[PDB]
Formats: sequence, structure tokens, C-alpha cells
Amino acid sequence: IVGGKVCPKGECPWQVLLLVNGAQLCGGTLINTIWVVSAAHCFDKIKNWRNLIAVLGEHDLSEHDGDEQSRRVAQVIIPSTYVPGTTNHDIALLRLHQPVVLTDHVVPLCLPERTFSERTLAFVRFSLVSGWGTALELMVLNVPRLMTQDCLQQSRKVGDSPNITEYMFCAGYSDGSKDSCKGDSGGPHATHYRGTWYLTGIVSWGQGCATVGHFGVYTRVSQYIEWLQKLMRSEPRPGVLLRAPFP
Amino acid sequence: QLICVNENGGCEQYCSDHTGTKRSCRCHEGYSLLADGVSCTPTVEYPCGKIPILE
Ligand SMILES: COc1cc([C@@H](Nc2ccc(C(=N)N)cc2)C(=O)N[C@H](C(=O)O)c2ccccc2)ccc1OCc1ccccc1
Ligand SMILES: [Ca+2]
Repeated sequence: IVGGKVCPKGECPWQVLLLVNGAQLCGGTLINTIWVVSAAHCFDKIKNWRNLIAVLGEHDLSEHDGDEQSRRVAQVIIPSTYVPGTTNHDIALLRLHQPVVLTDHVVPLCLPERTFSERTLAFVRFSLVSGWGTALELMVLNVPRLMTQDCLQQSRKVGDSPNITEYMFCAGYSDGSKDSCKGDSGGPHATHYRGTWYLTGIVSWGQGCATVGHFGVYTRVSQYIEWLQKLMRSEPRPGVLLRAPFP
Repeated sequence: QLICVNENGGCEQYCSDHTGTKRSCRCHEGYSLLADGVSCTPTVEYPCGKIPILE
């Protein structure tokens, strides 16, 4: 997270750290005791599918303070319309092997109703993004959401570029000072509305980190609520990677 | 007036429109509606989207 403050331990309890064989892979989002929402692109390289770990209650990656809870990833579900090398449909649903125990430090983020999100959450000006990118603390940030037509108009044009699609949205700053970044991939874009926080976006992609005249592009979760709710009731499967169809 | 399109219908969490009658409010998993028919309340110890230490 470029230009952000530290998220005071406890104030971001839905944050997930994803490990493969100890190596830092991505950030994720907790939505209930058993399911995690991260970016599909985090799993492009993955060879050793059986060594994935989701870490929760994590704050400082340099000291185990006890609150940390680690669970094996039993499953990675991805839409059939996501294809590596293309930024679209950048969302992944992750089942855990055994549930996590909810504490003062491990709380799920609300997953809103499609309509509620599109009608209300889409127009909350600012939302917090977070991620890790001696003292390796969780970093948070307050980005303003922009609708696609503005985002394009405010963005600096390039010859070769992906469209911002109906499954993306731009939040952030043009002046080159504040932005989420590659290491935050899959992390929450959390939106407060009247006393409760809701997941609205996933750190998806951007043009570098905090480059002038560029915004961070996020996966538009409102598109996937029915797709996620349905899959969370689905029976456990053999194998880790599942490519569920979208829609 | 009393419609979800107007300011989430005055509802705290979820809002529901019906064709002939006034909008109704609702709540998220682990929350339930209060006597004002707009506000929600946790029916669990750790409802989603609430930060424990900040309350
Ligand atoms: C998913 O996708 C992506 C991602 C990326 C990043 N992220 C981000 C950035 C920025 C941001 C802001 N600013 N906010 C956020 C996030 C990242 O993550 N990166 C990484 C590396 O490089 O390694 C990757 C990529 C791809 C896949 C996998 C992985 C970057 C980039 C991209 O994309 C681009 C493209 C692709 C394809 C086609 C076109 C374009
Ligand atoms: Ca720690």
C-alpha cells in the first residue's frame, strides 16, 4: 500500500494472508468462518496446489502474537469466464479445511445483496483497501471510487490497454501519491454503510502502483454475489482447483 | 417518500420494494430488524462488518 497508514491491529479483522510453501502469495478476504474471497490472478503460477495456507488475525508478519489462525486451503474456485493473461473476472472463492474460530481479531466481512451494493454501496464515496504489500504491519488506505466513464476520461491513454469492464471499477488517486499495489492483490476494498462494513471490491490490477494519471482497478464484487452464495452451499469436491461456470 | 430508491428507503441494511404497498426493511445474516422497522441488531457475538475492538 503506497501512501497509506498502518491499520491498527484489530481494525482490519477480515484481512487474509495467503501462503504457498511459506512464500507470500496474496491477500484475501474473510466472509464467513469457512470461506475466503481473493483474486483469481493470484493462482496463475501455482504449481504445488496442496501447500496453500490462509492466515487470519495476522497483523505483523515479523512476530507471532498468538492471535494468528492458520488453516489449509481445501479448495480454490474460479469463474469459467476468467482466463489468465486477461484481467477480467479476477475473483476466487476459497474453502478452508477446518473452520476458523471468530475472535476479537478474526471477524468476517459482510457480503452484501447485489441490489443493495449496486444501488447504495456503489455510491459511498470512499472505501478502505488494505494489504502487507523489524515490523511488517498491515497497511490500510482510503480510496475514492469512480465510475467507469470518468475513470477512462481521467486516465492517461495508451496504445495497448484493457477495457475497464462491467466486472471492474476504478478507485484511487491521480496525483501519483496513494494506491494499492501488486502485493495487496486479492485484498478487501471495504465499504462502510450506516454502521456495517461490506466487501465491494478486490485488489485486481493497475498500471504500476501509484503512477501519475492512473487509478487502481478493482474486481466489481456486486457481479458475483449470486455466484458466490450458490457455491458456498456446494458439496466438497475432489481436487483443489475448481472452475465453476459463470454466471 | 417510502421507496428503496430514495436513500435506501431509510433502511439501515437491506431494503425491499413491493408494487402496491410501502417499502419494507430487512437485515443481513446474523442481524435482525428492530422495532422501528429500519434498524438492525446482531443476533450473534461476531456479526460481519463490525470491528470488535472499536466497540
Ligand atoms: C491481474 O492482472 C494484473 C495484476 C497486476 C498486479 N497487481 C496490481 C497492480 C497494481 C494495482 C494498483 N495500482 N492498484 C493493483 C494490483 C500483479 O499482481 N502483478 C503480478 C506480477 O507482476 O507478478 C501478477 C500479474 C499477473 C498475474 C499474476 C501476478 C498488474 C497488472 C495486471 O494486469 C495487466 C494486464 C494483464 C493481461 C493483459 C493486459 C494487462
Ligand atoms: Ca503476527
